[PDB]
Amino acid sequence: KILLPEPSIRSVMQKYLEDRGEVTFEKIFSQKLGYLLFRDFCLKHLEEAKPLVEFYEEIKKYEKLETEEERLVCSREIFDTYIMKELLACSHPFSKSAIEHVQGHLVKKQVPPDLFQPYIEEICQNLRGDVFQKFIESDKFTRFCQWKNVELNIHLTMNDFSVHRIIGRGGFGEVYGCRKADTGKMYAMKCLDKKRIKMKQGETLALNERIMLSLVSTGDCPFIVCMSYAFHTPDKLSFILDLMNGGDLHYHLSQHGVFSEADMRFYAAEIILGLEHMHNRFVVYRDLKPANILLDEHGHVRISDLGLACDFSKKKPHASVGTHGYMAPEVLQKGVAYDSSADWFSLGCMLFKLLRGHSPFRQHKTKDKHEIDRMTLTMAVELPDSFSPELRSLLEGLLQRDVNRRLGCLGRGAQEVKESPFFRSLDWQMVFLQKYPPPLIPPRGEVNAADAFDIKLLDSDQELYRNFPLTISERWQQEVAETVFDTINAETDRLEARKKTKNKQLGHEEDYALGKDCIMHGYMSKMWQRRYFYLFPNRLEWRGEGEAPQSLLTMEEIQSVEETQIKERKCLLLKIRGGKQFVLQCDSDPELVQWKKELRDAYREAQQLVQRVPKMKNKPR
Amino acid sequence: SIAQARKLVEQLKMEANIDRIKVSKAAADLMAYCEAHAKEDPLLTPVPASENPFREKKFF
Amino acid sequence: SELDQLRQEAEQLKNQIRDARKACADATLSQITNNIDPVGRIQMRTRRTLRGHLAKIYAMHWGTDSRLLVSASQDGKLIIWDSYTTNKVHAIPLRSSWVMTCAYAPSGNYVACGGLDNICSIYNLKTREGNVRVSRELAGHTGYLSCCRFLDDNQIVTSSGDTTCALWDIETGQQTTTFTGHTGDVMSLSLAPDTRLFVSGACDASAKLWDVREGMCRQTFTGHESDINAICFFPNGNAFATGSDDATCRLFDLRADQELMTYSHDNIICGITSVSFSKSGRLLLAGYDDFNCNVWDALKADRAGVLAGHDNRVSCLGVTDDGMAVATGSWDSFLKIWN
Ligand SMILES: O=C(NCc1ccn[nH]1)c1cc([C@@H]2CCNC[C@H]2COc2ccc3c(c2)OCO3)ccc1F
Ligand SMILES: *N[C@@H](CS)C(=O)OC
Ligand SMILES: [Mg+2]
Repeated sequence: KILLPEPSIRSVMQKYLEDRGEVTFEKIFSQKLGYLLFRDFCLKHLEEAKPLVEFYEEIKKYEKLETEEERLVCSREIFDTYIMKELLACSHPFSKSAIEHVQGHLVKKQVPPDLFQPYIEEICQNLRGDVFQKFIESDKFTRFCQWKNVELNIHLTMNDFSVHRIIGRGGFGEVYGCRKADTGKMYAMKCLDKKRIKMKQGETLALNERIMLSLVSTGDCPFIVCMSYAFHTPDKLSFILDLMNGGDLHYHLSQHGVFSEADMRFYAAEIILGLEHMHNRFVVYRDLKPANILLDEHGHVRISDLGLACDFSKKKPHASVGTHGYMAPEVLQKGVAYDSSADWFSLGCMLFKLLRGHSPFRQHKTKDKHEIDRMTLTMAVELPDSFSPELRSLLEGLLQRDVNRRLGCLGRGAQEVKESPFFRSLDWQMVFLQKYPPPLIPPRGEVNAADAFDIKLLDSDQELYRNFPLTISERWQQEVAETVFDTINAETDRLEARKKTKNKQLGHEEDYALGKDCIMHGYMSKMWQRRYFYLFPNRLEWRGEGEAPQSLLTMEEIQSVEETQIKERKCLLLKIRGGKQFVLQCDSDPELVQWKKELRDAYREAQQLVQRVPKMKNKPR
Repeated sequence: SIAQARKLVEQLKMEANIDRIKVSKAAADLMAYCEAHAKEDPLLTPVPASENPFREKKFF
Repeated sequence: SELDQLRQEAEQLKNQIRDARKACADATLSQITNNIDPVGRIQMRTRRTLRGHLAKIYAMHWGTDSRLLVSASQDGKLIIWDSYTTNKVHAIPLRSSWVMTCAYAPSGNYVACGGLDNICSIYNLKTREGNVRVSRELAGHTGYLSCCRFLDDNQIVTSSGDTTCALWDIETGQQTTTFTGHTGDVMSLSLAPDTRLFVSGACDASAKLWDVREGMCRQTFTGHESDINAICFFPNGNAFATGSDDATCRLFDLRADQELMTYSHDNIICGITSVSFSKSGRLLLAGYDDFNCNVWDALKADRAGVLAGHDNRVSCLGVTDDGMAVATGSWDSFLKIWN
């Protein structure tokens, strides 16, 4: 279970954040937990702010409204309440141009999602500044810090998860279904073996996957298996991915046999939007095949395993990489560059396999890969008569041999594929919202769903994996927001009000840092004895609970502040004048960073300052 | 700093025009002060312990 | 070259003053007092130790009741002690850590203190409300505050590392009079008994005598080889003592306008941090960076005694008005009261 720090951690985190300029409105408002505590402050504690956030929230809902009729109705409801009422109340802090943008658009019954966008900007304008500053003055920013501390001190292991039944097995590792103990959120845990990676020389595969995952796992993309965490153990690499316990299309093509035009079209759409996501972020998947598409409980699909993908914002690749039946002509040509076009030919190939049960160039079960490669290059595959003419113009468009003639290559990307006559029935909004009914819902608790067709390691090996652990901020903040956030904010609230009534009754109310020139103050421990610290321009005091500080060190007497390691943990090391040593242990990675900073800033500062004062410097003895 | 070394002179004029007295007298006046008041100086002429806050005085 | 003829009139005028004084130099105090009996063996002992401050003490000051004293420490705090019991009357945490000086008003009512904050801050110890509150802050100086002293509840003289002293009006918060003259950081000041005059020592190695009202430097005393750190009026108002890094103290007479005496010793190598006379003026107590205070026979220059108490620098000291005791204050964080 998640236990938050105490409100005293503000003093350290506020500084930590200010150093990185993350105490601005843009950086806090645009975070999930930042937004939520900010919203709360404006709704409950500042009367000027509530109608601006209320209005904000109302537009955000309007943006999600599916049908044009819903918009016309909601838009006039937003107009008459937050524009007209505010205006008649002499209480509408917004521009003319803003008013006349909406009024112009409404009177013509134009209600696009973006209608209200000038007000998003002008609401933001009136929230940043005076309102934001009071928000920083409040308990909620205190609470934001309490939260953001817990985030910057995430260290996972196996014991933070509860591992359940297997859900996949490939060449290098095997995926499991798990629960993250502190939130009770269900995930998949990929567990790649280090010993195998070294044995098959796929350090480049494992490595590339994490860089690629990180580049895709923001935004909430329904159609790719995105990552929330990555981490290490003594002999494993573990990604924490989106749970998918429904097997893969290669296994399902085995049980179900081929699909119809209608059924493949479903899988088509959901895959197309997956590709569109990665191509906006300059990633080509390459290894698109049915074995790589996965299914949830409901039968919706995601793209999986990004080893063979690579970034193309910087340098367009040229090697042939990916499975042989589904590669494009320019991918197989050596010394020839390619961009997102590799996938649209792959799509076409995979899409055929769903319909006809083989790759369109693998003619007669033939393992001869260099025959599948010469048919790809010379043959424009013949398409059966069964296939609709709407299906043909798609598969022909997608399987043009020239990049200059292929669908999705002529400049508008996925949009050229979406516009095909094959997809003319589809509303792509409803694909994205996962509203279309899936064909194959997987059988409940099925054995062998998403399987594949399949010496020691020094320090020198694990130096590859030392910049592996990651935590995606957007995702952790989401998980929290949708599970425990509310009840923990209410638990921690009751808890901090009972210690208030206690510390008032025992006398200790007045706070020692105020009205003074204290730089920073927080809990640390010294050898381990846990005390509260206060750091002034010329000294580091500290106290036990229920007294005032009766102890200190001076900034004069500190000689250097170094970072040393004690009992498998990172610590500060103050060498003191006259050879004596001071060691401090910290409750979190950000605290340790900032103490170390602020102590060094302080002692260099002081020593410099004192040197220039005859009455305070040392003299000859 | 031509304005400034002229201000130093007008100052030194003030320091020079003063009625001085012979060291012999000065010293004579100091020494005579010290003996004048030496019985009123507890660091030289101790007081009783009972009248001394820092030895034996009880009531305050 | 108007700057050459004014740089030659200076060296010439200087020699006119040297001559006027060498002509008053008919005897030496040492000669004049050669006959009077020596003071004896002064064996003062620690009668109270005062525990409280958490780091170096820089400064202290007796209240006129010869009982309460205020003390100013590196720990960012003023303590006001009742010497008679060792009780604390007030502990005053400060807005600035960098404090260097403190002062107790003759009345009893306020204390003052200052430092690298560059501001003399007046505190009220008897508010209507019954709490110790900053009643004024005196900004004006462009350098650190090194010493200050009250004339009354409405007036205070300060000295700063900006090379200047200044008489303030605590109500208006402005400098009534500014005392420019020193060519280097002013470390200490002392008021004459009648408070119409005061003297200042500075890191230019000179002390200066000022007029409170007319606001100019009347007389200037040289001879020290090195920074003058403290300075102290002799009780009749006619002479003052000094204390320097050069390992000496000196006695200067006002009317004879020159150095009467030098207190020193070849064993003594550390510098002086503070000076103070006993009640009659016969004893001259001096505080040193060798962790001792030395008692000097002011008349005869003999070293009459040593107070050897602290384990770091004696930084400050002072004798009580009624003459009954002397206090020392060190970098070891302790004050001690002796007689
Ligand atoms: O070795 C595997 N992939 C190759 C590789 C090397 C380095 N990065 N990627 C591998 C492959 C699979 C299967 C092999 C069959 N195709 C699907 C694939 C992925 O399986 C899953 C199964 C469930 C999942 C999931 C992926 O992500 C969320 O939930 C399972 C475990 C594996 F370790
Ligand atoms: N001790 C009392 C008078 S008996 C007092 O007022 O303080 C010296
Ligand atoms: Mg190529």
